[PDB]
Amino acid sequence: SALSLSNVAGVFYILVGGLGLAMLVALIEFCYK
Amino acid sequence: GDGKYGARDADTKIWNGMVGELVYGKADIAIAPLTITLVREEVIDFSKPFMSLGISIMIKKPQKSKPGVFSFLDPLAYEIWMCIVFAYIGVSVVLFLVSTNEFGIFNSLWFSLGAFMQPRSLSGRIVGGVWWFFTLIIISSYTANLAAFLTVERMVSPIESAEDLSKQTEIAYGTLDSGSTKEFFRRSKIAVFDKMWTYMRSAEPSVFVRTTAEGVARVRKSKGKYAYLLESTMNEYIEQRKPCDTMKVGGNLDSKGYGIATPKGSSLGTPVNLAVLKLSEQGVLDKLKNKWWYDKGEC
Amino acid sequence: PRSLSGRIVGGVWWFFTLIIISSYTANLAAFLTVERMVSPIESAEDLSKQTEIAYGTLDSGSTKEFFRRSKIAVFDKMWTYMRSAEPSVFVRTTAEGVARVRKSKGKYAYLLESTMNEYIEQRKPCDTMKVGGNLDSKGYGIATPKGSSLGTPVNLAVLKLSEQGVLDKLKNKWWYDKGEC
Amino acid sequence: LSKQTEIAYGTLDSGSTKEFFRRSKIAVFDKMWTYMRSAEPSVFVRTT
Ligand SMILES: N[C@@H](Cn1cc([N+](=O)[O-])c(=O)[nH]c1=O)C(=O)O
Ligand SMILES: N[C@@H](Cn1cc([N+](=O)[O-])c(=O)[nH]c1=O)C(=O)O
Ligand SMILES: N[C@@H](Cn1cc([N+](=O)[O-])c(=O)[nH]c1=O)C(=O)O
Repeated sequence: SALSLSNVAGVFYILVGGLGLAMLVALIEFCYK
Repeated sequence: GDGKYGARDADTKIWNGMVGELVYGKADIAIAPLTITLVREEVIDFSKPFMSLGISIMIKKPQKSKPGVFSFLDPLAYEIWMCIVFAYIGVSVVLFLVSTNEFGIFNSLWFSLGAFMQPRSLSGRIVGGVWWFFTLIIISSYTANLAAFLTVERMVSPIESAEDLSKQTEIAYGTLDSGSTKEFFRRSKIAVFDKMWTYMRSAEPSVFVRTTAEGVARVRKSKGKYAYLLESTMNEYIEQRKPCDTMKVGGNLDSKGYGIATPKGSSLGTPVNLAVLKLSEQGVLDKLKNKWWYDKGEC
Repeated sequence: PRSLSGRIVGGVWWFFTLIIISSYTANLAAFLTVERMVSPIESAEDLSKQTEIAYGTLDSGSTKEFFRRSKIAVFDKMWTYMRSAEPSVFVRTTAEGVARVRKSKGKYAYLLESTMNEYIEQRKPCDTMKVGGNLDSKGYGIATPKGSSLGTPVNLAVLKLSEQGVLDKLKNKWWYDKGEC
Repeated sequence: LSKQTEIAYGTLDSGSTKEFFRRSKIAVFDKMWTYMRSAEPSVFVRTT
């Protein structure tokens, strides 16, 4: 038995997906204010 | 004389060993680890056994516990430890762009303390919810991975039986090239024990050794890929010799016995038998074994 | 606040303790999963050094005579205890000793020959077990009158039977093949 | 089935299946015959 980066991979994309969605709501707060 | 126990030649009909020295009048009474067998009773008288024993299995030095340190970097791989500190500094570099030079040094020391996991800006909020979920799957996958490595460690059952050696080939196994032990596997009709013989007959490299010492060393130098089959008495005795790297595994295969042998119709016969029985009920026989095997044992 | 002094103590101590509880969690899941039992008494030594768990033999026959004429230090220490045991630790029948062990909830051990001991371990409800190495080294035999002509052949028979290994199978048949466990 | 006994097992009370285990010389099967013989209650059935 040996663990893989496989399952771990698809959670690095939701992170940088949540990071890329964060820099999308960050740039709209300095527009409104 | 010839340094042998005793067995009959198949050709010359000539008894050698101590059994020889007893039937050809060269000696009066033998006291040695002689196995009471069938064909021996037909030429020499035996007493009751002074030591019960059996054919058993010997294993090589197992490594002592444990490395320890390199069983932490193993579950969570070396290439995944890296990535979780690459996005860690990739979250604290995305959170740093949501917040003049030293004002970015106290904010890179304020986002690197929030990245070290433990208002309603929907920006970095979907960072703190998806990084927390990111480090939730990770801790759940580290916890599960470790529970399968301690489970696999308690499952690796040591070579328990002679059924186990027969169920594989990765571990070579043989016996003494002569003597009773090899004669058991040869003559035997039993299902398992025969399957072992058919293996040892056609063995490359040869699994048979010349001496008791040659087999002990072969076990002791084959990194746990050779098992020597011998009588229990010698097996549990090598378990006490330095460097204490041989272990007696599983119950014996049969049930032999060592007895004092006198020639057919010896006047010394009957009293000796009473002596062995007297010595057995007193405990001198149990005490003497614990003396030579364990009381002088280096383990 | 964001004191990069004590704040990196937080993240590092928090990670240290995350590992520790993870390593207690997964190891606790190791003893509950595979789950191997371990028995208290490992030898007659572990019966002589305590008296909370009572122990006796049969009231007549071989075993009782053994502890009696024993000159061995530990067994004599067991015998001297069993002589003046209050209440009595001796039993009249084999069925008594076994059921006494069973109905003592783990507070009475029974000393008997190795054969029947591993026999009862195979009988329902299987609440008995054989632990520790045997005390001595006996053996059953076939007895014939002094000077019997049956003598020498019957002896040759047993030997032949043992090397042909019918004895091994015969034991395994009546002990383990029909064993209820 | 030969390794345990908590789950009973038998065959037809007469026929080839009954005879097979009866005459079998193979290790596993013979042990299964020794069980089905002295079984209690009887493991054999009169019909399928
Ligand atoms: N003593 C035995 C002979 N014998 C002894 C040993 N040994 O000393 O343990 C052995 O490994 N193999 C063997 O055939 C006999 O009397 O047959
Ligand atoms: N076999 C013994 C008799 N014998 C047998 C058992 N037993 O059945 O295991 C026992 O517990 N105690 C005892 O004295 C003898 O004949 O001396
Ligand atoms: N085919 C067998 C008869 N036969 C048939 C069945 N069956 O119906 O599958 C069976 O269970 N046992 C049996 O002996 C024969 O011809 O001897």
